[PDB]
Amino acid sequence: MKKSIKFKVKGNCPITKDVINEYKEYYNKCSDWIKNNLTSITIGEMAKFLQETLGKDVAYISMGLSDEWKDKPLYHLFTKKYHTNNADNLLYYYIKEKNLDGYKGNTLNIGNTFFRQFGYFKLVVSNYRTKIRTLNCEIKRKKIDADSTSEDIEMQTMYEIIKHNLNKKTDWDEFISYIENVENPNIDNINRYKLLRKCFCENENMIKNKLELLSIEQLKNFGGCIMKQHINSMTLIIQHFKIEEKENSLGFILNLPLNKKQYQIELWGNRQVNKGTKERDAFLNTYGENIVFIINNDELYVVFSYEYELEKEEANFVKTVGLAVNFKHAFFVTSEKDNCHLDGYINLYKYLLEHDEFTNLLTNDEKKDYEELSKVVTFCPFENQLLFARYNKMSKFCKKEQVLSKLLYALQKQLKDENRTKEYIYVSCVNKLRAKYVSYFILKEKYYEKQKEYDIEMGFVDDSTESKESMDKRRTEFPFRNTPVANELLSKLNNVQQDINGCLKNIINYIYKIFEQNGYKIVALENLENSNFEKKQVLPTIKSLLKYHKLENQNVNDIKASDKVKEYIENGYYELITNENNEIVDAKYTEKGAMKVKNANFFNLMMKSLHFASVKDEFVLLSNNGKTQIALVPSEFTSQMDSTDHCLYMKKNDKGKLVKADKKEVRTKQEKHINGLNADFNAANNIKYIVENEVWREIFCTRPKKAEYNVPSLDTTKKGPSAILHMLKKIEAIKILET
RNA sequence: CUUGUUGUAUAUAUUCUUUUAUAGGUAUUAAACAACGGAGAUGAGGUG
Ligand SMILES: [Mg+2]
Ligand SMILES: [Mg+2]
Repeated sequence: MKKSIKFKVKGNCPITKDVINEYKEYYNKCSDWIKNNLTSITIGEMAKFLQETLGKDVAYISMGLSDEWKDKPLYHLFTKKYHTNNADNLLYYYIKEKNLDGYKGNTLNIGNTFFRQFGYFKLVVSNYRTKIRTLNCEIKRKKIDADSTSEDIEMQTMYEIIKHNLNKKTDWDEFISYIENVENPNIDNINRYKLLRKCFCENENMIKNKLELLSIEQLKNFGGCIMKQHINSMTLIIQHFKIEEKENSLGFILNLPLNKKQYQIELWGNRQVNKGTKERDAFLNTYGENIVFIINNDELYVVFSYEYELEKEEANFVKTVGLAVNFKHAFFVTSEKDNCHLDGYINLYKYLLEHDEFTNLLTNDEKKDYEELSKVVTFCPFENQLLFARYNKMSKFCKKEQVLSKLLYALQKQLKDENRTKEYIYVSCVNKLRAKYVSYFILKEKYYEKQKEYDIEMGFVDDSTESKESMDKRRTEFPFRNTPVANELLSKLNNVQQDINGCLKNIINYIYKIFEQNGYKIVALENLENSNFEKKQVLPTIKSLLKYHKLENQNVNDIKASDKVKEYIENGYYELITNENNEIVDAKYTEKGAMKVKNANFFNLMMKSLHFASVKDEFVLLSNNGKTQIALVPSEFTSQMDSTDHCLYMKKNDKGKLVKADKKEVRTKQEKHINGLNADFNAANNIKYIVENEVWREIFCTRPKKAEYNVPSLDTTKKGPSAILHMLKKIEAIKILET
């Protein structure tokens, strides 16, 4: 259906930076008003004032005084239930007849409806509507006890809904069922959910009104929708503009009518819209009405929107592959075995094993691990532990990161000289991804250090001498984000992340094209989500070590907080400085501990930065035009089931219910499953079987209706975790775990 | 108009940057292969 193209202007064009600046100022004032009145103002007062001023009884004005929306907050004009155009007209005429946007014409005297009613106000309404319909609040996990106020209980009651989607009584009951039926885990967490159920269904509607009220309050604090100073775009609706191909050129001409005057904007051609292609015909035959103007690095751009027909193919089920996405060791392990059958595939773990400068520093365990990986089809030999040796000068794993990097870069030069460009781009983007992640870490932790300096220089100290009422205001009135220094770091981070995204797309394109050019009609990923990531446990901070753990006053001989804290004291993580009482009053972060926290952060930050949960979206996008199709498998039990015999190990408690075992009851310390296989090779094989096997393909893979943009050919079922457990049990996917 | 954006050089000069240092900034210098539905500048941790 819809689709965009962007063009650049060549030379003469009346859309200067001042025009976009004026449009941006109008947008920002209007959206600032809407932000400041998202909830305080009532729709009823607006409609009554329109009754006072105009007096008409049109549909939108009548809907303002209807009993459904008479006293609801203004933000309901942006929800799903409220009629769209009625809200548009009501809000528009309210702002207009009060001159709250401050409109005083424009530079080029564009039509008032095309610049104000259908322009920046249209964008403001569209953007606020988009956000409020997908409100995403964020709350912390405060410890829940019997002694707590209703709000303290409720805040965590709303928290669990946010993190796990427990809107319904069914959603809670299917959740308690799951936890109690694996390993018989800690009773304390189950007690929490039981208490919340005693407090969730008690006040369901109140909780539902909350997490909307709170979500909006978390929207008027993050700035709402105020266009960021680096963007500088401008969207307009124009009625009779035409676009024609430039004469004797691979360009286009825009015939924009402005101020009743027929202008002419010269453009450059896009290779997207190159001559003779179907995309050029579709663009020129059916291009929309909305035009966007952007200033991107001191240059102007035009965005149009045309409509096309996608011809996405359908699932074939002849040659399938599962891709496990595990960031530890290789980024992309498949279900395939590296029998040198894939065309245009370079196995980098095999390349690292032929050389001896590498396998002379590797212990007997590491040799077996690397040689097990080298037998399978892997991709992007990211080594999170080795890569951290670049940042850690005193690392035990240094001289391994130097040899690894040198050998990889030497292979890159060899690939350049032998002219294998497909693999050359892959390896160069691998090297640059590894270096750019270190750059991202450097810049993002300079961001955090600078933020801490800013907090302790603006009086945002946790030790505060001001009212908490003022602190929240200033945290919003002058946050770190708006400061000039942060925009420098955020710009550098945007450049680095742009390189990261590009190199990641090059690697993903490489994998997809290898799978497509060999004949793999389906690629089965998993419905991975930010909950499927195992984050390394960061050490307790300075604040938490003394205050929560009550270490602020106790002797070294006195260890009552926890045993794990005592283990942290055993290693040189904290430097506990004794006071005159020989009990720890001042605490430190030791350089060993400082570099431990850095290792934890270095591993954890790979989730969002390297798109842990978006390595399926790019694969789907590559299938919108390719021949390989993408199948999403439920992100559970795939990395917990024996690949040789497809069964979930389960143990019989003496109570008498066959229940699954611990996630570590099946994994040893090494990345080897109890079936004697690499964990990722196990997980990848399981993924494929849930597609290869037709019965399992119908049980968990719910086929969408037809081919659609941005949609996999096969999707996971909507059944919850406990439903998936029982259905496998109902088909005898069961193995007794002989402990 | 060999035409737009992004990715991809471990390139020459560099009394530039440790806030991109196996990389960037400024001068250049060189190349094809790709993708492109506008895009993505929102939080770093502890006992669960
Ligand atoms: Mg770049
Ligand atoms: Mg280029």
